[PDB]
Amino acid sequence: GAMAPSYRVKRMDIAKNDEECVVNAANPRGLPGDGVCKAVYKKWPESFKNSATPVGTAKTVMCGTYPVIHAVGPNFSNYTESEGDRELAAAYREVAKEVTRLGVNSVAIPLLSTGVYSGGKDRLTQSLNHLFTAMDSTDADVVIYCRDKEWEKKISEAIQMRT
Ligand SMILES: CC1=NN(c2ccccc2)C(=O)C1
Ligand SMILES: [Cl-]
Ligand SMILES: [Cl-]
Ligand SMILES: [Cl-]
Repeated sequence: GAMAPSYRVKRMDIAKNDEECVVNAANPRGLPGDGVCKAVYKKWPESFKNSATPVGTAKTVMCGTYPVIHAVGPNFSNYTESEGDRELAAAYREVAKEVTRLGVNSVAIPLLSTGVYSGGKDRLTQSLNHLFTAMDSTDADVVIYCRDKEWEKKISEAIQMRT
C-alpha cells in the first residue's frame, strides 16, 4: 500500500503512465479496439493473450512482469441506463479486487464507458463516482488518465472536493 493513499488526475496517454499497473478500457473480445484500448494494445500487445472477459468483469494478463487489468465496461448503446449503470459499477469493483490481489502501490486508470461506449451521453460524474466507490477501500495511489482539458478540470475538482 501507499503511505498516504491519494487520487490524482493527469491529461496524457495512459500508455506513458508512471504507475505499477494499468487498467485497460477493454472490449469483451480481447480485440485491439480503438482509443485507450488501441494505445494499450500498441504498448503491451502480449497482455491480449486470452484477455477476453464478459461485461462487468476484469481480467489481468501480465506483459513481462507489468500487470494489465482488462476492465470491460458496458456499451450504453446496447444496455438500458439501469442495467448499464449496474455493469459499470461491477467492472470497477472487479478492478479494486485485482489491484488488491496484485499488491501494487499504484494504478493508472481511465474512466470506463466514456468515449465510444458512452451512448453519446456525458458520463464523467457517473463513471468517476463508481471509480471512487470501488477504489476508496483500497490503499493504492490511483492516477486517473484523461485526454480533454475540460474533463481534467472537472475530475481535479471532484478529487479536491472530498479532501
Ligand atoms: C471528453 C469526452 N467527452 N465525452 C462525451 C461523450 C458524449 C457526450 C458528451 C461528452 C466523453 O465520453 C469523453
Ligand atoms: Cl501524451
Ligand atoms: Cl469507452
Ligand atoms: Cl477525456
